[PDB]
Amino acid sequence: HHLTRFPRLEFIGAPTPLEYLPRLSDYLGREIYIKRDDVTPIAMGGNKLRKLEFLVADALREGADTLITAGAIQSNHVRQTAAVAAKLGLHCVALLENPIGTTAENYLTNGNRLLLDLFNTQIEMCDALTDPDAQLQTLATRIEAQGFRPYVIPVGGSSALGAMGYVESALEIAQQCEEVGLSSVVVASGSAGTHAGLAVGLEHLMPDVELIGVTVSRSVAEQKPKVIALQQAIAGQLALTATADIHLWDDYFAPGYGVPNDAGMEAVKLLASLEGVLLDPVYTGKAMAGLIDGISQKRFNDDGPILFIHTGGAPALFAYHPHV
Amino acid sequence: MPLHHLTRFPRLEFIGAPTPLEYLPRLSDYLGREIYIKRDDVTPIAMGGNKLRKLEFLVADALREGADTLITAGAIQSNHVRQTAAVAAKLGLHCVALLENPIGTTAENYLTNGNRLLLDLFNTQIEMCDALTDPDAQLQTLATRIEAQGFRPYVIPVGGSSALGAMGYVESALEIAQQCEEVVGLSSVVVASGSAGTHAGLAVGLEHLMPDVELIGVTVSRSVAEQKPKVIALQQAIAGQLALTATADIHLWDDYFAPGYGVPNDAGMEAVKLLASLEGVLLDPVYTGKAMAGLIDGISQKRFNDDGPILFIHTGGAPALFAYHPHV
Repeated sequence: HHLTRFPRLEFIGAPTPLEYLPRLSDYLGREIYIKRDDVTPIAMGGNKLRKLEFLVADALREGADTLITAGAIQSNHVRQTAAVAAKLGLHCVALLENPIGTTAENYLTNGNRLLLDLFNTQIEMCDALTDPDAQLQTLATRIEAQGFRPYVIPVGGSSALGAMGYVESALEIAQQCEEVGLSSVVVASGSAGTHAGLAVGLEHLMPDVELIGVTVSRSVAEQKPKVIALQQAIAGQLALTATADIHLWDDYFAPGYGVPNDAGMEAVKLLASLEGVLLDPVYTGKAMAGLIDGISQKRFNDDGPILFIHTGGAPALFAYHPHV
Repeated sequence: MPLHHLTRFPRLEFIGAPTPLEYLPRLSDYLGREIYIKRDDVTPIAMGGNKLRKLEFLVADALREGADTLITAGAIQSNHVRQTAAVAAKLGLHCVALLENPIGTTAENYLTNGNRLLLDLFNTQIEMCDALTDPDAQLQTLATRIEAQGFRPYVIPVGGSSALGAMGYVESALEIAQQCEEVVGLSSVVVASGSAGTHAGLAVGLEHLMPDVELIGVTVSRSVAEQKPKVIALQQAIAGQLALTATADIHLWDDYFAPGYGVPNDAGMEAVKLLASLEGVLLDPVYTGKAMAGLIDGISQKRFNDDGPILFIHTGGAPALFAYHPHV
C-alpha cells in the first residue's frame, strides 16, 4: 500500500465487523458474508464517514470553518457531513434537491432531513442539482463573501481523496477474510467513490475476487466512465496501477435514484426478517436485490462465497414510510 | 477479580468489542466541566442500545432452555422490543410483543414510524393492549396462549430488567473501569433509570470496581420513592447471584421526566439539540435527552458530589426521534 501519506481524522477507530449471514446463506443456498460499514459511531453511521476522514482532514489543513456539500433531501452523505461539522465546531451548509418530486411529509421533514435540523445545518434549496460542482462553487463564493472560510465536499464525497476511505476498507476486508472461500463482492455504486476505492484496494489485496457494483442512479454506460476515472485517479495518487475491469449491473434501480422498487423493498424485508439487519430503499436494498438476482440468474463468475458491503442508509426508512 | 462469577453465566456475543468511551470537548467547553460518554448506542444490531447487553444473557438463557419464541412487552416506541425482535430475527426465533400506547397519542408517526416500523421488518407478532397494568401477569397470560400453539416461549420482562438481564451492565462497568484506567479519574456517572436493570447492573459493578465514583440515575418514568425500591431489589438480586454484597446507596433524581414516561419536555428537547449541535451525537426525547437534561441541571445547581469528570452512559434511543416528529 504505502497510502498513509494523506492526513486523516479518526472517526471510526476499530475495523467495522465482517460477519457471516447463516440464515440468508441457508435460504439462498450460497455463503453470504457482510461488511458492516453501517455500524460506525457517528450519527447512525454509513460509508460516507470513511470518506470524510480524509476530506475533513484536508478541510482543516486549509483552515476552513465551514463545510459545504450537496445532495437529495434524504442524502446520507449530507447528514454524515452535518454531524461531523457539528462535532468539530464547523458550520455546515447543504444544497438540497427533491429528486423525486414528492410532497410526502416524511420525505420532506423526517429521516435524514430531521437530523440536519438537529445538527443546525444551513439549508439551501435548489430546483435541481444539474451541475453540482458548479452550483457548489457559487454557494461557496456567496458564503465566503459573508465572512466564512468554506471547504467544498463534492456530492457523495466522491473525489479521489474521499475514495481513499474505501481503499482503507479493502485492507480491513483483506485481513478479515484470510480465514473464507471468497469468490465475489457486491456494493451499491452511486457517486462511485466507494466502488472505485474498493476496486483499487481489492485489485492489490484480493485479485481473485470479483467486485460487482450495483448501480442506484445510472445505466452501466453512464456509470462505468465515472468509476474508471476515479479508479485511475486513486491509483495514480497512491503510485499504483489499476488494470482491473469495472463490473456493473444496472438492472436493479428502476425507475430512478431515490425511488424504491419492489425487489429493493423485498431485499430490505428479507435481510431484516432472516438476519435482523436493516438495509435501505435507496441504496443497500437495491444493491442486495442485485446480489439475490445474481444468484437467481447464475450471474457471478462462480458459485463461491459472496461479500456484501453494507454502506448504510437505514435512517431513510423513516423518511420513506409510509410512501413517497 | 471480584466480578469473576460473571463467567458462570452463559452469554451470546451481540456486541463484540467494548463500545467507545469518548471525551466530549465541545460539550465540556460549554458546561465548564469534563464530560465523557459511554457509547452503548453504537452496537451492530438494529440501531443499537443498552438493551442489547441484557439480551446477550437473556437469550442465552432462552436457548439453554430450548425456547423457540421470545415474548416481551413495552410501549409502541420501545427500544427494548425493537432490539428483542431484531435478535429473534437474527437467531430464527419467533417473537411476540405486547404493546401499549403510554401517552394516548394519535400521531401517525408515533403509531407507525420509528421503532414500531422496524418491528414489522422483523416479522414481530404484535399484540396490542389497553395498558400494561400488570406486565408480568399479562406476559404470562400471553405465554399460555402461545404455548397452546405448540411454541416454546421465553418471557422477557419489560426492559429486559431481571437480575440476569442486568449482568450485561455489570459487564459494562468492567469495560468502563478498564477504559478509564490511567486515562481519566471519574467523579460521577449518569444514566437514565427506567425498568432499572441498567442502573442496577452499573451500581453493582461500579461499587466493586470504582467505589469512589458517584452513580446517578435520572428517572424517566417514576419518582425517587417509586423507583428506588425497584433499583435496590435488582442491585441486591444481582449481588447475590455473584456471591457479592452491595452496600452502596442508590442515587436518583426525579426532576427531569415530567409530565411523564414517553412525554417530551423542554429541557429534554434542549439537551437533544445541544448534543446534536455541539457533538454530532443523537440523544432521544424519552430517555437520554431527559437524563442529559438532568446532568446539565446537576452541573448548573451543583448537585454532584464534586466538580470532577462526569461519564454519561449513552443507552441509545435515537430511532424514537423519527416517531416523535413532528409532534405527538
